[PDB]
Amino acid sequence: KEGYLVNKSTGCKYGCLKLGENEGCDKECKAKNQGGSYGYCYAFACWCEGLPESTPTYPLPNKSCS
Repeated sequence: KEGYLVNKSTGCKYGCLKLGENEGCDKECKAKNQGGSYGYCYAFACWCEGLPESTPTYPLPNKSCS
């Protein structure tokens, strides 16, 4: 699946300024604790594709940031 990376402690998305291709989001999305295949910045927040079912995406069911 895909979606926004969410910080497990705050429940907030990871921000990014450079839109489109973003090595910053790609790196975070690829981290072994996330397990994604590719990442990029979308609407000023890191989007991750190829995430395993086990990896949560924004929003956290019990940790609000909105």
